[PDB]
Amino acid sequence: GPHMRYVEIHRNLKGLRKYMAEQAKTNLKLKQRMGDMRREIRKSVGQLTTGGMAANKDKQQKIKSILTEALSNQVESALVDPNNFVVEPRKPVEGATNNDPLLPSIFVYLINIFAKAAISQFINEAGARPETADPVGICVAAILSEPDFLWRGASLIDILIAKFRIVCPVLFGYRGSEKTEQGRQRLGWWKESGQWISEQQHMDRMTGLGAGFAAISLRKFALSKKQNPYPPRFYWMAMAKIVNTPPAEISNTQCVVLKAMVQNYEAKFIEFYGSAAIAALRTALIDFPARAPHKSAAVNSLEVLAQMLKRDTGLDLG
Amino acid sequence: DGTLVRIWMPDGAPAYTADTEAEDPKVYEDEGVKRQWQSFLEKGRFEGGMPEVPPRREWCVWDF
Ligand SMILES: O=P(O)(O)O[C@H]1[C@H](OP(=O)(O)O)[C@@H](OP(=O)(O)O)[C@H](OP(=O)(O)O)[C@@H](OP(=O)(O)O)[C@H]1OP(=O)(O)O
Ligand SMILES: O=P(O)(O)O[C@H]1[C@H](OP(=O)(O)O)[C@@H](OP(=O)(O)O)[C@H](OP(=O)(O)O)[C@@H](OP(=O)(O)O)[C@H]1OP(=O)(O)O
Ligand SMILES: O=P(O)(O)O[C@H]1[C@H](OP(=O)(O)O)[C@@H](OP(=O)(O)O)[C@H](OP(=O)(O)O)[C@@H](OP(=O)(O)O)[C@H]1OP(=O)(O)O
Ligand SMILES: [Zn+2]
Repeated sequence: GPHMRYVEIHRNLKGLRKYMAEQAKTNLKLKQRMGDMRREIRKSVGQLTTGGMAANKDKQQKIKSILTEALSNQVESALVDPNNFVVEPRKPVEGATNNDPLLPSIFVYLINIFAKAAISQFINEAGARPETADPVGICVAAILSEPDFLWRGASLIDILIAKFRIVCPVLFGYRGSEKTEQGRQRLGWWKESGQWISEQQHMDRMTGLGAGFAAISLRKFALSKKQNPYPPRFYWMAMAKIVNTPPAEISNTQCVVLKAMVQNYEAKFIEFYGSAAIAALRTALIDFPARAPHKSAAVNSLEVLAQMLKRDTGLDLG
Repeated sequence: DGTLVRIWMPDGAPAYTADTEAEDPKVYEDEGVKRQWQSFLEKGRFEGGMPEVPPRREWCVWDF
């Protein structure tokens, strides 16, 4: 199902990147531009976390210019079937801007670079300062929803989600023990040079990815002529999978991701779901911590968050 | 917060959008989905847990 396909997408993207390097050995125009385009996307994404609305809009325009150049394919890179990088195969749609059955590999490649850079900003910056996820998320949603970058009526955001599934599996319903090797692998516990990262580094990754997932799944397109490429139903579904876990299978990983999905995103959650969001917050921050057998600092942080919501924003989840 | 707090500022609920509803609305006529949401419509909160399918917008209110 979706799991299998996202794994296949993730490995198709690996081979695409290898094949871009192979092309550059025989394509001089590709060789002369490909590296600079990659570096300019990564640099621009890296400047979002430390910038204001106007500066961030400029970085977004820069990325859109590079992707526009890639789509025109003046470097004459090989073409590829984009169905290798979306969950469900797409057939032509009437009125769509781009119904071509093939896209330039340089274009797909740089979407992948863009998605990889966004993921890295969540991990490296939102892990310490979760507030920095929001501008990265805005940029992701703005770029992927650009009418010129839609393929057969919908965005290519499956390239980003395929990677999210790798690095934060709990957002997609996966569970495991932090005390077993198989469990750490199911939870996305990362490795650095073959050895498990520290628990503290693992929880920082989960914090940044929790906040980054919310940043891309809780965006407002009502006042925009663009379509939402990853709408809030996916936020609702992800939170539900976490908060319905049987008590024996609950891990601090889930609780850390959950706090990061929620904190600072309550107002947006309520805007989309109103009173249903209140009931879901009650489940996430009152019922879920109460029925967790191992009362950890991670479990307790969810309860403290409920207290703060009541003391600060005046929201009564009880 | 000591006194009454008003959360929703706009005048009335947001305009209808399918983006918050289930990807395929054919699931709302399933007995399973109806049962998950039955408790919410009645009591206004989740008892058996959070429904895995997001609500229809008609089931939500924004007057608080
Ligand atoms: O996530 P993994 O399955 O462990 O694979 C990683 C990952 O690539 P993916 O984007 O395909 O996941 C790294 O990317 P980041 O997470 O850092 O974005 C990439 O490193 P680069 O940053 O250099 O692209 C690295 O590739 P490499 O081994 O060439 O450094 C590659 O490892 P694999 O060789 O196992 O695919
Ligand atoms: O050559 P790789 O094994 O693929 O490693 C690269 C390389 O890192 P190191 O040379 O320091 O090991 C990149 O550095 P540059 O050559 O671009 O300067 C670094 O990029 P940043 O230093 O800009 O972060 C990138 O990491 P990232 O995933 O952030 O792009 C990292 O890739 P991996 O360690 O993930 O393989
Ligand atoms: O596509 P939208 O979601 O409606 O985004 C609009 C749109 O952006 P583009 O410049 O990319 O097209 C506006 O431009 P027009 O499409 O109407 O030409 C732009 O305003 P400008 O007219 O100044 O380009 C505005 O940006 P801003 O709110 O800063 O005026 C921006 O909104 P978002 O950046 O919030 O999506
Ligand atoms: Zn890397």
